Amino acid sequence: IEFYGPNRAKWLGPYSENATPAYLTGEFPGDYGWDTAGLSADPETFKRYRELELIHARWAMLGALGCITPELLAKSGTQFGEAVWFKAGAQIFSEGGLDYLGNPSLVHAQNIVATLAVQVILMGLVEGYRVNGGPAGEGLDPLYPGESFDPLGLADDPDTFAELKVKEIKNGRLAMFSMFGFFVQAIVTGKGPIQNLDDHLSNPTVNNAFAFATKFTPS
Amino acid sequence: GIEFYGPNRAKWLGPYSENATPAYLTGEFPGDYGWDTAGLSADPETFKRYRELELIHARWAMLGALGCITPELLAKSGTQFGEAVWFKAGAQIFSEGGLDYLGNPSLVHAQNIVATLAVQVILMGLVEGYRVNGGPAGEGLDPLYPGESFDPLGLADDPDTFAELKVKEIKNGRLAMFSMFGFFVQAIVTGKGPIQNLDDHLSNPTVNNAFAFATKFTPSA
Amino acid sequence: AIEWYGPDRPKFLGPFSEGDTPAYLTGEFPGDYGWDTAGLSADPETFKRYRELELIHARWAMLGALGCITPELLAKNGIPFGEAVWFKAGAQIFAEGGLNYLGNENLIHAQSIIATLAFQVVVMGLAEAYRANGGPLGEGLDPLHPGGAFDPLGLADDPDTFAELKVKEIKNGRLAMFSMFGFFVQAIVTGKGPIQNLDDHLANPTAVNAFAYATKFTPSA
Ligand code: CHL
Ligand code: CHL
Ligand code: CHL
Ligand code: CHL
Ligand code: CLA
Ligand code: CLA
Ligand SMILES: CC1=C[C@H](O)CC(C)(C)[C@H]1/C=C/C(C)=C/C=C/C(C)=C/C=C/C=C(C)/C=C/C=C(C)/C=C/C1=C(C)C[C@H](O)CC1(C)C
Ligand SMILES: CC1=C[C@H](O)CC(C)(C)[C@H]1/C=C/C(C)=C/C=C/C(C)=C/C=C/C=C(C)/C=C/C=C(C)/C=C/C1=C(C)C[C@H](O)CC1(C)C
Ligand SMILES: CC1=C[C@H](O)CC(C)(C)[C@H]1/C=C/C(C)=C/C=C/C(C)=C/C=C/C=C(C)/C=C/C=C(C)/C=C/C1=C(C)C[C@H](O)CC1(C)C
Ligand SMILES: CC1=C[C@H](O)CC(C)(C)[C@H]1/C=C/C(C)=C/C=C/C(C)=C/C=C/C=C(C)/C=C/C=C(C)/C=C/C1=C(C)C[C@H](O)CC1(C)C
Repeated sequence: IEFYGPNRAKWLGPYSENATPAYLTGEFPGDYGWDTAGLSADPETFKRYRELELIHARWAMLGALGCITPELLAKSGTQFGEAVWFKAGAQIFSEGGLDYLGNPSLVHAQNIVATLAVQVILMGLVEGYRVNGGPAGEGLDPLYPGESFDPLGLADDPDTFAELKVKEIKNGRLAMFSMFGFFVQAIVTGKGPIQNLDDHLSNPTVNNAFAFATKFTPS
Repeated sequence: GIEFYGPNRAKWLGPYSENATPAYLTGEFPGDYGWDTAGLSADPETFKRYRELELIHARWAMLGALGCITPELLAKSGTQFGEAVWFKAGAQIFSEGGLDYLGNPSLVHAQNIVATLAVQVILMGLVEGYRVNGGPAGEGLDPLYPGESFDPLGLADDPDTFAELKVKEIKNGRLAMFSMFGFFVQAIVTGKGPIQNLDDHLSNPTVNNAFAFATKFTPSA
Repeated sequence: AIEWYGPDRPKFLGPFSEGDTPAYLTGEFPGDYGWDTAGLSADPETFKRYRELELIHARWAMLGALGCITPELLAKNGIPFGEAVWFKAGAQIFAEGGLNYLGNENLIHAQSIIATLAFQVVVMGLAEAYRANGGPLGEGLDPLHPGGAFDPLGLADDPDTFAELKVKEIKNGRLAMFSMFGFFVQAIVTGKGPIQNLDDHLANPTAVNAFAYATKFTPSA
């Protein structure tokens, strides 16, 4: 299998050759020939949508691992203020600060305002460096800089770098799908990801999604 | 000083923006800070339609922000309205005694919302079909800045400052669009007026900020 | 006025539509009224995918606008089957005896949503992927109007009335999408069925309209 060129991994299986647009030749990672809605025909808009997709994928990978990690560590012995991800933000206003791993001498943050301000300053600097350029690299690729990210030297050998690119964007698309799934499983249940996983693996017949199929009914 | 046209101008990321601006945003249009990071307006006709959408959104949001601030300021100054808060000012047509304009019963005294909406549909369809095509207030004109019936004070003359006034219009319009989005979301999550939220944030800014309402729309219930 | 093509055609603003209708909307497609005020379809590839998406939305909306009215239309005659509204029709799967088609117990009467869901996933993925690519009835043809076994009654010939029925299909489909969005929001705001809303409007139009439910989503907080 080759993930580039004319014959590649395609989203409708072995019969999708009518569904391929002309502009999706496959010179970029993760090209499956899926623009049947046709929003990415302009090549500059194709560039912008590709960098949008890759940074959404990377942030959703970080967000998926952050959705699953403290909830899994809640049953491994350590206990936090709140373990689910949709209440993991509200532990500021609880009395006794935001302990990081539950230990009161780790972070112990009571102020969300200065936390958001420090985050806004540092994140504005990081994203301005990411789009324009800065001290950890001035002019490079907009999506794959090198020489300070991947310092371990695994970005060389451009065929396995291409395989690493398509693997990165596929793991990221899976994590984006699962982040959307986390959002809707938050809104229709109110219980967390691995809490709903235990709810499914306890008895999967009734405790599938259709247990909450009548929640948002109108009156 | 700082300019807003040309190859170098005021940009969206500020000093860290010389690599950030796209190629198609060369800066001949008012409000070109180079923020098209999603590439929505790469085609120039899409860019033209989006400029028209942005400017008409800008003018309507300026009118809307002034109309959301005005009866609340007049109520906190002197005037007993029917309901001066803007997201409950619609139902004054159902106040069983009329919609008094400045709170006085000698004013417009509206009681039928269907006739009010219907004459609004008639007048708004007429005026917007005039805006896109032409009519009694100018036939062949610029679809965004007509002039000579919408400049009776002659401020579009000396066009080097008419470009500055175009940038001032789009900047107060984008600030009013941002403020109307803030009005909408503040109405949703606080339930009080923007001036009531301003008085709340001026009283105790440490807990009358947004983070006190962060647990309101919780996913548990 | 007897044409739906060419440079002169029926348009979405009527006589107010000369300053509209840009250069890439030429009237060459069924249903061209010059409505591209947002400018979303400048690229003809983007325009082609938007036309395909609009017409399959039109077909599914004409299916939906009739499939939502017929349960209440047979509840008009008095055939009782669990529930007649469409937005609370799925929960009849989870009834004491399951969802019945026409209420008579020797009919479909299925109980498990997951098994018929899996069957729907497999046959609809196969059918829609045959729609996009091609299968046992025509491999490479129009992605819009295949014909062949899709026209067993011979209405695809004589291409002028084929184009006329194309305009008829997209017009009834746009009316159906408008109706289905209206169905969605009449379900959201009112919480009753659309035919029940029609009975309530015909019983009392002046006080029971949408403006009666205008104060429902007011954020109290
Ligand atoms: C040959 C069979 C085959 C078919 C039919 C598909 C088709 C699909 N692939 Mg796939 N693939 C197939 C084989 C293969 N794929 C792939 C690789 C990929 C990738 C990388 C991706 C896909 C994706 C997709 C999906 C895109 C369509 C969509 O967005 O859903 C639209 C249709 C629906 C959503 C209908 C489903 C709804 C349900 C039936 C009804 C339920 C309604 C609810 C009640 C909700 C209603 C809400 C109410 C309250 C208003 C779809 C499931 C994409 C994806 O995962 O997108 C999600 C994607 O990223 N495929 C490979 C490897 C080369 C294949 C090999 O054979
Ligand atoms: C030098 C630093 C500098 C930086 C980093 C920026 C960057 C920015 N400028 Mg900018 N500017 C800068 C200097 C200058 N600007 C301008 C002129 C302008 C203008 C006219 C505009 C901007 C705008 C913007 C924004 C565009 C990106 C965006 O929309 O944010 C997106 C990212 C965020 C919003 C992240 C922040 C959110 C927060 C960290 C997360 C909080 C989460 C909440 C709890 C919510 C989560 C709960 C959920 C469930 C609801 C961004 C904040 C635009 C703007 O205001 O858009 C809003 C705009 O119109 N700038 C000038 C004058 C020449 C500058 C001079 O130096
Ligand atoms: C198009 C702009 C427009 C906006 C933003 C509003 C705003 C509102 N009106 Mg209002 N109206 C508008 C047009 C008109 N109204 C009325 C007459 C009434 C009456 C009689 C009533 C209202 C009420 C309301 C409120 C609904 C309560 C609610 O759900 O709050 C939650 C939602 C928000 C706070 C924000 C909603 C904005 C939205 C989510 C985003 C903006 C999208 C645009 C509205 C869509 C664009 C419209 C297009 C078609 C032009 C809401 C704040 C009710 C009210 O205030 O009573 C308590 C009410 O009884 N309106 C007429 C006829 C004269 C209008 C014609 O132009
Ligand atoms: C795709 C079209 C489709 C639509 C519009 C719906 C709609 C609905 N189903 Mg549903 N279904 C649909 C397909 C299917 N359903 C089911 C099986 C069930 C069951 C078992 C149940 C439902 C129920 C419901 C209702 C949830 C009540 C509610 O939350 O009101 C709020 C929502 C509205 C008022 C409609 C608002 C419209 C929406 C926001 C915009 C529409 C765009 C969608 C987001 C896109 C559709 C999804 C795509 C990806 C396929 C809701 C109206 C439940 C019910 O009726 O009891 C209350 C229920 O128990 N459905 C199957 C399996 C056979 C489907 C496959 O085709
Ligand atoms: C999602 C469905 C959908 C889609 C993809 C399209 C797509 C298209 N239409 Mg169609 N149309 C639709 C629904 C749709 N329309 C409906 C419901 C109506 C009746 C009101 C019409 C009436 C109509 C006319 C009269 C004409 C078109 C034309 C066009 C083309 C250019 C306009 C454009 O860029 O639209 C792009 C549209 C979208 C990308 C869809 C975005 C959907 C957003 C979310 C809607 C948001 C608005 C609001 C929130 C909901 C409705 C509010 C209120 C009206 C109730 C394009 C192929 C023109 C053309 O060239 O003819 C072929 C033309 O002359 N359409
Ligand atoms: C095919 C179009 C269509 C039709 C026939 C209906 C019919 C109906 N709707 Mg629905 N509706 C529609 C589209 C439609 N709607 C759409 C697109 C929306 C989203 C904006 C809504 C949102 C909506 C709500 C939220 C409610 C209704 C309600 C109603 C009922 C009373 C009428 C009313 O309050 O007006 C409401 C009409 C609108 C909000 C817009 C419809 C625009 C139509 C097409 C124009 C009608 C012209 C009219 C006769 C005269 C207008 C003034 C004139 C001088 C130009 C009635 C059964 C109410 C109900 O259930 O009453 C019991 C109710 O609560 N509708
Ligand atoms: C492809 C295509 C094609 C055709 O043509 C058309 C269409 C269809 C349009 C397209 C599609 C698209 C799509 C699907 C999209 C989607 C997206 C997403 C989902 C995203 C997410 C995304 C997501 C994301 C980012 C996420 C993120 C996350 C994060 C940061 C984190 C978070 C968190 C955490 C954990 C921690 C704590 O506790 C809390 C919080 C804070 C919460
Ligand atoms: C640039 C860019 C770039 C990249 O590429 C992409 C992206 C990101 C997408 C983009 C962005 C965008 C944005 C930002 C948007 C936003 C907007 C808005 C906010 C608007 C508003 C807008 C808004 C508006 C108009 C508003 C208006 C308003 C009004 C009239 C109001 C009225 C009123 C009043 C007076 C009061 C009373 O009692 C009632 C009412 C009735 C309520
Ligand atoms: C043209 C233009 C132009 C400018 O420039 C721009 C703009 C403005 C953007 C544009 C516009 C657009 C629009 C209007 C859109 C809309 C759309 C829609 C509404 C769709 C729907 C669409 C819709 C649809 C498909 C629907 C479908 C439906 C269905 C299937 C249903 C089903 C059902 C039934 C039977 C019954 C049962 O019991 C349940 C259920 C399941 C519920
Ligand atoms: C394909 C083919 C081919 C071959 O060749 C032949 C054949 C076979 C013949 C063909 C077939 C065809 C078909 C199937 C058709 C169908 C159609 C439809 C269903 C439509 C609907 C359609 C439908 C529609 C429009 C609808 C509409 C509606 C409207 C306006 C209104 C509504 C409403 C509303 C809103 C609300 C209230 O409360 C109620 C009402 C009043 C009710």
